[PDB]
Amino acid sequence: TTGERPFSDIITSVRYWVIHSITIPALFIAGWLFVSTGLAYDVFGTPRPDSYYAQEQRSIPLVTDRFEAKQQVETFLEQLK
Amino acid sequence: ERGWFDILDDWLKRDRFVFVGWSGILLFPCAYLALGGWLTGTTFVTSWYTHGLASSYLEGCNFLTVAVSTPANSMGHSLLLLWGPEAQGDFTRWCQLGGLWTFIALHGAFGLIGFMLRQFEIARLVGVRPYNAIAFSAPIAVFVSVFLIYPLGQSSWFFAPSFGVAAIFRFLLFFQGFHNWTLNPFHMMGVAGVLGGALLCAIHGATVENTLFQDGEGASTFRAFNPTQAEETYSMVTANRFWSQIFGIAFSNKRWLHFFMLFVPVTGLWMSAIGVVGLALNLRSYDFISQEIRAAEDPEFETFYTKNLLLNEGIRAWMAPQDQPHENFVFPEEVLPRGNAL
Amino acid sequence: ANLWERFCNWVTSTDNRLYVGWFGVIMIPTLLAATICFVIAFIAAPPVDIDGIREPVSGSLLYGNNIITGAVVPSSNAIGLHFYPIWEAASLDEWLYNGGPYQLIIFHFLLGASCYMGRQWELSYRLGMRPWICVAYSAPLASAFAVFLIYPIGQGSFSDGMPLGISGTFNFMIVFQAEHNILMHPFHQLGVAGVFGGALFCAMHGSLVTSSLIRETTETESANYGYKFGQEEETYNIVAAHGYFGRLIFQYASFNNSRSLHFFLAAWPVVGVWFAALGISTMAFNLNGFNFNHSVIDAKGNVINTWADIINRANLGMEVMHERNAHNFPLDLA
Amino acid sequence: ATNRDQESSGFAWWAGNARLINLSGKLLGAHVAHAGLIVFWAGAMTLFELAHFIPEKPMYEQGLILIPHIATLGWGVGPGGEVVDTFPFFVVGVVHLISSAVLGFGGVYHAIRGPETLEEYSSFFGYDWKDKNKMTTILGFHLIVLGIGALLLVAKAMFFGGLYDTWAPGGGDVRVITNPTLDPRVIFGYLLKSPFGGEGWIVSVNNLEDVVGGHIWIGLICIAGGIWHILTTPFGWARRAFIWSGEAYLSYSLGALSMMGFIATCFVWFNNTVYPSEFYGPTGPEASQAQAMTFLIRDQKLGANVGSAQGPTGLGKYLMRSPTGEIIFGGETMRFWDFRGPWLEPLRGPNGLDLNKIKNDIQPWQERRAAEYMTHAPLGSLNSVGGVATEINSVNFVSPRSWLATSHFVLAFFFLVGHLWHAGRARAAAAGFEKGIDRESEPVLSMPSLD
Amino acid sequence: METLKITVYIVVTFFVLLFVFGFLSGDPARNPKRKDLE
Amino acid sequence: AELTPEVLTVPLNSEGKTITLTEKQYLEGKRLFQYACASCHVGGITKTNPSLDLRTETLALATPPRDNIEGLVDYMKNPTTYDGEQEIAEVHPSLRSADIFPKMRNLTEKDLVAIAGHILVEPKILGDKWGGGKVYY
Ligand code: CLA
Ligand code: CLA
Ligand code: CLA
Ligand code: CLA
Ligand code: CLA
Ligand code: HEC
Ligand SMILES: CC1=C(/C=C/C(C)=C/C=C/C(C)=C/C=C/C=C(C)/C=C/C=C(C)/C=C/C2=C(C)CCCC2(C)C)C(C)(C)CCC1
Ligand SMILES: CC1=C(/C=C/C(C)=C/C=C/C(C)=C/C=C/C=C(C)/C=C/C=C(C)/C=C/C2=C(C)CCCC2(C)C)C(C)(C)CCC1
Ligand SMILES: CC1=C(/C=C/C(C)=C/C=C/C(C)=C/C=C/C=C(C)/C=C/C=C(C)/C=C/C2=C(C)CCCC2(C)C)C(C)(C)CCC1
Ligand SMILES: CCCCCCCCCCCCO[C@@H]1O[C@H](CO)[C@@H](O[C@H]2O[C@H](CO)[C@@H](O)[C@H](O)[C@H]2O)[C@H](O)[C@H]1O
Ligand SMILES: CCCCCCCS[C@@H]1O[C@H](CO)[C@@H](O)[C@H](O)[C@H]1O
Ligand code: OEX
Ligand SMILES: [Ca+2]
Ligand SMILES: [Cl-]
Ligand SMILES: [Cl-]
Repeated sequence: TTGERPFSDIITSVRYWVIHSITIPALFIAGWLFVSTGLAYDVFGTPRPDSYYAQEQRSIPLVTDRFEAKQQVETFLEQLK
Repeated sequence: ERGWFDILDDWLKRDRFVFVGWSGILLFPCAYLALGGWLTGTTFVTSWYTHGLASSYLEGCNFLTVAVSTPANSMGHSLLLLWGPEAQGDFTRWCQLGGLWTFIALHGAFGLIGFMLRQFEIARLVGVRPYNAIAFSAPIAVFVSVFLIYPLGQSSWFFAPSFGVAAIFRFLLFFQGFHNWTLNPFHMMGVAGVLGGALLCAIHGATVENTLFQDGEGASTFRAFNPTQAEETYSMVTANRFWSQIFGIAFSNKRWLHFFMLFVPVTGLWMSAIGVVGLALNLRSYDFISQEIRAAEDPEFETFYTKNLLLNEGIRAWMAPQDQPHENFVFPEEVLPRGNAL
Repeated sequence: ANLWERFCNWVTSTDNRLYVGWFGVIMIPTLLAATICFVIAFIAAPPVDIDGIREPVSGSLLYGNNIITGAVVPSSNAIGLHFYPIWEAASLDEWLYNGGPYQLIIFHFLLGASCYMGRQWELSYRLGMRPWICVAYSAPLASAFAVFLIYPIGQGSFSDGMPLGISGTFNFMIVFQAEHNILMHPFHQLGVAGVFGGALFCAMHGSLVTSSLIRETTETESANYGYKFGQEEETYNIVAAHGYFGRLIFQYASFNNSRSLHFFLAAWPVVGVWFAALGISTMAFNLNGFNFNHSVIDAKGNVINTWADIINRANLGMEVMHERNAHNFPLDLA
Repeated sequence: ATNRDQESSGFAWWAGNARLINLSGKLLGAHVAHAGLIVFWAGAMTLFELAHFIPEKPMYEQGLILIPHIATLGWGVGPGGEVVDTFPFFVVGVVHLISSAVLGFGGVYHAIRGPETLEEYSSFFGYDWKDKNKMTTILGFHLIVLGIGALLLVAKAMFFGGLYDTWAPGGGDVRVITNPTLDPRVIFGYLLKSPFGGEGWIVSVNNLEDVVGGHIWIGLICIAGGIWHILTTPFGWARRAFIWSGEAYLSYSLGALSMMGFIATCFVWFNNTVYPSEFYGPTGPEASQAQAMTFLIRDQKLGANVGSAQGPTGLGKYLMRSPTGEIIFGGETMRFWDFRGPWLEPLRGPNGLDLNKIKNDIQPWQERRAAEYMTHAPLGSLNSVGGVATEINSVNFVSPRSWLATSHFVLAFFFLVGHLWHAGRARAAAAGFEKGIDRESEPVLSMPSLD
Repeated sequence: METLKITVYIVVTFFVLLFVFGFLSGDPARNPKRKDLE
Repeated sequence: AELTPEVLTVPLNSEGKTITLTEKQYLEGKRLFQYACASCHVGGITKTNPSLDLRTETLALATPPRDNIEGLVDYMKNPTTYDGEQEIAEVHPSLRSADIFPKMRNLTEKDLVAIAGHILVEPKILGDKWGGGKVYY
């Protein structure tokens, strides 16, 4: 043994569960709301189901330049009306 | 001298639940970020703008189809730093441009360095020979040759493997269609090392478990072993006779047996790495010239070699337009190679 | 001691350089027949009409093959699963054109290798060993049954059995991928875990035991001379190896019991290869890998491609090109 | 805690059911409790199938494996296999469900409440694995029970409605079997057929007269042998060839079950008589034939002479000869010419497929059947996408024949492993070295060197 | 061909009978420890 | 892109009248088409006769024209060959032959409209994918 309290000691202690019956559901709900509020879409730049194409377009908005790639994507994003 | 360096050395080598060490300063941040970036990307990040692919749980992919895909072919071999000229410090564009792929690949590379330094560092502290670190050179040679050297020989990072289950499957199939990689004798040696390694693993473990000495009374024989016991727990003499009579030859030297188990998979992975270094340059073992000369002139000559090239030609023509979108391949129906009816 | 008793004592004798035994009585003649026929056919056999469309494929060295392209070619699709011994042909020349040798080899081989497993059980009983080495060998043995017998039965023809050759093996694997999407099947995935894992644990166990060898030699001699065949004492320090590997990860991720360590080394690759053989064996009845073709759709109904759709593009190219002259109707149902 | 820990019993918890080997009262309960689970699944799965069952979809479009078994026995179905009354299905499921409560009650009683050993309680119900006489008697009782079971199928076939006959003139129907085959040349002739293509061993039985007649023989055989094994005790040649222990008898059964599982796998894959295609979907051979039939019909209506149409290889595009001359469908289905089915046989003459029947006698119900079977080929993905591996999502279909064949191949395989495991161990335990080599008595050290 | 067929038929029956009578000839007693398994 | 009322507006008959479907009808059309028709028509092709597909251009050139709701509804009652010359209810699922194609037994008039709408709307979404076969997968 290396000194730390045994894991079976901690996870059968009442205090562990007093703390973690809050903290575990709380993180879960924070993860839920990150998606449910739409925030994950905008953090990572992921398209919503109505944002992959324009209404009539069937072309992929593929990046084709290295140093204007950022403007290419912003331009593609405007073109969604 | 007990200066700050020596004090810090003491704390870094405390015998705790997770050993740290000097090597841990490199290993833990890089291994954690490589992992977290893969989890972040497969959960939240698209491949729409680089590949035309959905690739995250958020888009509706599952564990088999998510990936952190490679950057677009127009990025070349750009390091794709967050603060680089492409993303210009924009975290969202960085993700949409494939920045997570270099992030994972680069932090992964330095994490593996860290892990091998940890094997050296822990072995030096405990007093064993560093053969475990020497064996780990093979995974590093595979990683470096497939994820870094291969795409550096090609046009861009786009053709490196993507970090995902089905994405890797596509890599296998691309290597068959374009590189005829099954024909490559360096892959063949790799296959022999991996399969022979699996064989050695099963046969050694089966042999030990079935030549045990009866060192206890219970029907569960696991209990009858003590880590500090001096005697061997199974009979090498009986093991050797059985295999001599079953198979003709047998191990008799236990040190040789275990060195050979190190040797076989390690060597195979090194051999496969060399082949991939060739494929970085399209230096393939694609054809046998004598077969082609005969087949060109003699339309009755057919081998499994000519049969498989027909398959490769199908793979190339049918997957290329969607697998390489930046190329804008437009193949009309009439040019697609097809057999009768299908 | 009458003659039958003498013969039985010689067959079952633990003093023969190679153990014969009762399985050996079936094993030896069947393996010789398969080996001799294989060698001759690989060198000199004429081309074989594998797919039944009067389009013979050349497999032997004398007819234009090297070691990599050569094969014993599976028997004709016109034969299907019919039994085709030499005596059912009007001539040897007919037998060879239709791929008779393939049947003779695999049927003799599968019997021989099955008796080889029996022989592994049998000698262990004669030596007072525990009996389960043969169980480890059932995983490669089951795999051979899968590609030589089970898959033909489910597809209805030995012409879809694996060819006896190196490039022939690759043909089998590529057509399998196109018709079953084996890469997307969880039993092939467990098989990959089995053999990647088995190779990992092989190098691991080898490196750990080699790392903890007890100093018994000088720097100018091989360390292998520090172990003597039959010595009573262990040749390495398993406490040292556990103390190293336990700190590489954490203490409870390392084995201290050699017996359970070696059991794990047996079990992991054997179980994984069992699943891989069950993959081939159940795709033999067209229960194929996961199909996510066009699974992701946008708000309008546009297909959003995933990596699974790219795989499908590659599978289509294999599908449309394989056996290019053998299909007349639009669906390849077997 | 009798033999309920490792110190006392010698067995770790992960081999804990081995602690039951010599505790016949608790071993009885574990067997009865397990049978309750089998019956439980049968009744419950049947109810689930019924609840999800739409009478106007084909059974094989609905993931049914149990209702097809009930229907083959003559219940719920009329001409063509059309479902006319789902209440028999309901009854079968309910009665199995209720019975499982009786078995579970007995299993849990004998397992945790009744006497742990039956020998001190009853000399009839008690037994010694080593008692060759008692063991063949217990075996004798169960052979008589199994024989009654086989006669019940005959009773249903001959006296209680009959069986569904896919071959019945008209399109298939329930039919009373009035003259089951009794000629032992026929019944045991099936036993001696080759298992290879065109022969098919017992999988080839293609009429209910043979099926019913074979169960009459099996019924008598089992009842005869059961009386034989009650009245006798193993002969000396049998005493010397077998291990006589509980694990050994377990290992023999495991070998038997594996063999049966493989046979069952081939039965459901090839046989369309006792697994009617109306209920289970077409066999793999059947759907492939049905594709060729379909396109011969399409192109002949467009004006093609199918007898003389040379395909790209030089073989006929639609028709060709089998290796023994028979006229058969062309293309890759040449491998399937051994297929026989009620929709195809009217086109068959003495030389195989008959060009004049093909030109003049193809009825629309055959065009329908061939198109149905061609489009329900037993091909599909693990997530139940029907079709070839390259097909797109749309059709939610995997054939019952694929489900049944794959499941039972996997089970049969692992039961062969179990045979090897337990037969090897049984041998070693009888001989006294199943726990390891005796250090001071190692056999190999008393043997001369090989060289 | 007919001679070939009978020859193989005879060779195979020969070896199969050895196998069967072999394992019938007291095989459980052919072990190094307890030699009484009836 | 999304499923707008414009996408869902389709020709009701040949005289040029349109009708606008709800998203509910369209999804009902998709489900019922999977139930009764996709075993042969998955993706707009025809597995038992690949010469005839369900592309709107092909349906326009059928006799009588099938490129509208009325033509498609009529076809599911009394199907004909492409030239209109022969009635093929005996070999093609239809209400007239619901006794030999039992899956048609529980299709109502309103179901036929929804299946029709799905056939007319899908090519507007998938373009060449619809009726294109494996080349466009
Ligand atoms: C079909 C599956 C099955 C069955 C029928 C059994 C049966 C048995 N096991 Mg085994 N076992 C099994 C699977 C099974 N096991 C598995 C999967 C494992 C791995 C974990 C084991 C590991 C194991 C060990 C290590 C041991 C056993 C033992 C036993 C026996 C005594 C159990 C006992 O006394 O507990 C008492 C348990 C309780 C009092 C709790 C409740 C148990 C009841 C019976 C559950 C009933 C619930 C049910 C819904 C009630 C319906 C009633 C209703 C119909 C009226 C009993 C005959 C023991 C033995 O061999 O003794 C000699 C023993 O030591 N088992
Ligand atoms: C009728 C069949 C049968 C019977 C009565 C037995 C009986 C026995 N077996 Mg044997 N065995 C069998 C078939 C059978 N076996 C088969 C088919 C195999 C091949 C795999 C084996 C392989 C085997 C081994 C290797 C061993 C035994 C052992 C034993 C003994 C102890 C078993 C125990 O307590 O396990 C306890 C039960 C468990 C721990 C449960 C295991 C859980 C399984 C693997 C899960 C399977 C997954 C499931 C199907 C699907 C997932 C479900 C999930 C999603 C919820 C007991 C005499 C032991 C022995 O030798 O004693 C003499 C032993 O070491 N058996
Ligand atoms: C004889 C065995 C058998 C067979 C052939 C079938 C077949 C079927 N079932 Mg049924 N069923 C069974 C047993 C069986 N079932 C059991 C035991 C249960 C209780 C759980 C059920 C409860 C059930 C329900 C609730 C449903 C079905 C449904 C179905 C249909 C679709 C199946 C599917 O999509 O699976 C998906 C594929 C898998 C789940 C793959 C499982 C992989 C396993 C876990 C691997 C394990 C291998 C081995 C056992 C372990 C060995 C371990 C080793 C170490 C020894 C199909 C006809 C569906 C249907 O359509 O009904 C109308 C449905 O809804 N079944
Ligand atoms: C086949 C499995 C089986 C076997 C071998 C036994 C054997 C035994 N039981 Mg158990 N038992 C079982 C199943 C079994 N039982 C079931 C399913 C239940 C729940 C109903 C019980 C509930 C039970 C209780 C409460 C008791 C026993 C007792 C006994 C012992 C004395 C029985 C006796 O002499 O009755 C005399 C014989 C009869 C009364 C004949 C019964 C005929 C049956 C009921 C008619 C139908 C039989 C026919 C085959 C039906 C086939 C159904 C099948 C196909 C599903 C004996 C060891 C006694 C005991 O343990 O004493 C300490 C005891 O008190 N059993
Ligand atoms: C559950 C079924 C069952 C079981 C487990 C037993 C078990 C036994 N029987 Mg019994 N028997 C049974 C049913 C059963 N019997 C039935 C239904 C009958 C009436 C037909 C008999 C009539 C009977 C007689 C007359 C005798 C036995 C005897 C025995 C004992 C010797 C077994 C043996 O050595 O076989 C091994 C089998 C052989 C040696 C012959 C097979 C030859 C080789 C292996 C080729 C066959 C393999 C091949 C692949 C099979 C494919 C199919 C084939 C038809 C072509 C053993 C305890 C013997 C005994 O001791 O009685 C007291 C004995 O003399 N039984
Ligand atoms: C296989 C048994 C089929 C099923 C199920 C369905 N259809 Fe079908 N369809 C099938 C064939 C062989 C043909 C060609 C018939 C001919 O000889 O002309 C068709 C044709 C159609 C058409 C006409 C297509 C055209 O371009 O004119 C339509 C509109 C059509 N089928 C619709 C349809 C519907 C709505 C179905 C479900 C109720 C359906 N089909 C099922 C084969 C099969
Ligand atoms: C990228 C990046 C970064 C990082 C981040 C991170 C670090 C993250 C992490 C993250 C994480 C850390 C995540 C995690 C996740 C996890 C999960 C999501 C899990 C899941 C699981 C499951 C699902 C399970 C399953 C299973 C198995 C596996 C087996 C057993 C059984 C079961 C089934 C249970 C930074 C900021 C620096 C910068 C920017 C970029
Ligand atoms: C011994 C043992 C064991 C086992 C046990 C078992 C196995 C048991 C079984 C049991 C059983 C086997 C039971 C059963 C029961 C049943 C029941 C309880 C039923 C009921 C039913 C009902 C109630 C019904 C109802 C109904 C009707 C009538 C009509 C229709 C509808 C419905 C469904 C509603 C274990 C492993 C745990 C371990 C320990 C030991
Ligand atoms: C019902 C029916 C039928 C009939 C059937 C029959 C009649 C059957 C019989 C069957 C039989 C009658 C079988 C038998 C079997 C047997 C076996 C399977 C055996 C085995 C053996 C063994 C296993 C042995 C072994 C050994 C050896 C070899 C050596 C010595 C030692 C020992 C003993 C180990 C038919 C088809 C008509 C139709 C359908 C229905
Ligand atoms: C198609 C397969 C047909 C198989 C038919 C099987 C029928 C069974 C009838 C009994 C036949 C067994 O006949 C068997 O033969 C030999 C003599 O040749 C006997 O003799 C044996 O005795 C002992 C047995 O412990 C052995 O050590 C000895 O090596 C051997 O000679 C066996 O004790 C006898 O059991
Ligand atoms: C073992 C439970 C038996 C319950 C009773 C089953 C009767 S079965 C019944 O028998 C009739 C003949 O009289 C047939 O006409 C009818 O179709 C059939 O269902
Ligand atoms: O032979 Mn060899 O490969 Ca199984 O699919 Mn059909 O057949 Mn042929 O085609 Mn694809
Ligand atoms: Ca008796
Ligand atoms: Cl091919
Ligand atoms: Cl074809």
